Amino acid sequence: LEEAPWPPPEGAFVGFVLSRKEPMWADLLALAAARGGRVHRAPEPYKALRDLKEARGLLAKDLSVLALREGLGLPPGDDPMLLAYLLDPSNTTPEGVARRYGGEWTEEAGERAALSERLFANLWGRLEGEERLLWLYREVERPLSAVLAHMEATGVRLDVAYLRALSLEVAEEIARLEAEVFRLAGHPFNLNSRDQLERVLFDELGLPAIGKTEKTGKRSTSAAVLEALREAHPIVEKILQYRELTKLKSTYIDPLPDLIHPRTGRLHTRFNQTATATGRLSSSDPNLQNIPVRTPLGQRIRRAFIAEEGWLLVALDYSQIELRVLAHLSGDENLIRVFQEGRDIHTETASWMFGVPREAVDPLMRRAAKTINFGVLYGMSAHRLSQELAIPYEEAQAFIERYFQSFPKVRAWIEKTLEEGRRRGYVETLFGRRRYVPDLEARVKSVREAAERMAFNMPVQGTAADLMKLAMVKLFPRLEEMGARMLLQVHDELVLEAPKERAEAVARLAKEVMEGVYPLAVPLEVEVGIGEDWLSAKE
DNA sequence: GACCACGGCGCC
DNA sequence: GGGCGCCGTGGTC
Repeated sequence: LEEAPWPPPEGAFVGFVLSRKEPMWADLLALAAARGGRVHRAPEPYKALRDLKEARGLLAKDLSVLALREGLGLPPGDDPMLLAYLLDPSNTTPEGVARRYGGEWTEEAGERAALSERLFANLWGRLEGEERLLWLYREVERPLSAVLAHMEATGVRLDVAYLRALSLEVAEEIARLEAEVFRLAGHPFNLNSRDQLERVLFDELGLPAIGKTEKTGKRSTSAAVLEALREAHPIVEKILQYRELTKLKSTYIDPLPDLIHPRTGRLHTRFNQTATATGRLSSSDPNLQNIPVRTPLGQRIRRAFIAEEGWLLVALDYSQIELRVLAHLSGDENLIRVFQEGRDIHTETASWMFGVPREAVDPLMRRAAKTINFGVLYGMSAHRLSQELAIPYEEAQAFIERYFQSFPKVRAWIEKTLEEGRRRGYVETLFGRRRYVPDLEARVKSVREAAERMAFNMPVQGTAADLMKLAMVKLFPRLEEMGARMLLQVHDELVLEAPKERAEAVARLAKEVMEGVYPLAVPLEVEVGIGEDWLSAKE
């Protein structure tokens, strides 16, 4: 390689060492590039960030973020990382990617550009005759890296003072319970140590140990275990709530506020692109993809996510996309009809496996269809259905059958793909995204059967993902062409920011933009909500 | 302080 | 139970 004066030729391979992961808090320690066999090093990374029109290299989307925060647009472009993730969703980091395709991931912003190139090469080449895959990299992955980039920069408005209020009130409720339980033990004891509670519940108290842990195999103090001891002791209930409050506070009410960027007053997440096996996205430090919403407590927490004054929040959730995906995927004319007839799956499905005159008088039978559907999706075993839903391992066996009688192609599709899996060694989505599953031909019924569940769910997840992924890529442009922003994405639902003025004129659009991203043998339904905060946006 | 395994749990 | 990522507890360097 030959050392060259900073000014790099048009379209080189970037390379940069941050002072940490989160581009939003990091400091560009070093900036560099690599074209041909010449290494260009910026004596000053910040300024140099000006001589580039795009980010072409690993974690491209990342340097695009910092650039974005410094006022510079600098969009994210080509990126090996993205290509490997498509060839092998197992490929999730630069370290391993290089350590797998020729190169040592180093700490030099220059050795990195020199790694990227040779990597993009080795990789782009490897893409010989991979139409589908390549369609995803060009039509979805590369473009999306940008949408995310803006997503990260934009950040999210969070009502800190509020969350602070919660923290102190909660802190109290927690304490009242800590006292109650501590008494119920005739002596206090750290309540966060599952170990101490084991010795307290099972040993000290004569409570029946229902199960053990996987790794070490101790007596599990799990929620299921305890719920299963609801009746037994009263201390169980109270301990359950304490676990609730503690989770919510510790993981949300407390850590959130401090993560507010001082230069924005907004929460800046990290939406990782190549980190999932199904092609799903995932968010890091902080993860705003698990913001509570079920308990009263978690709902109040959701409130704390408001929008820039004079604006509003737009929440759009794809109505059960995985089932519909399956529908299109499977072919069960009987299932698809249910979705097309604009009928309530859990209601009609229920009205089928029971041969019940119409959809009448089945209050508990609808609680059923849900699990069967959300069961078949990842193959829930009849036993787990008995435990879960109240039924015997004689009815759980029949339900699975009565259900398939109605939806044959599902079963078929399951076995089809499964088979195909072992022959090929991987499974894919509607667009061609594949996930290798080696243990399909494993002798251990235990491991194999698991391999199957993993192996067969991937398509109805990866696909559903690609769907949204596409949508997100389609939408954003018209977004900016409207002055609105894309805040968060949660696998099958989105959250946007529009000004009170156009706010409602945006929903209508985003909806129809998603609903038809890639029409299927069924219609993609989408619910929408608008409000000053996440909870009220009717998410 | 930086960082690991593990049980436990929040969202999809 | 399919897919993620954060959190104390306990314990290492």
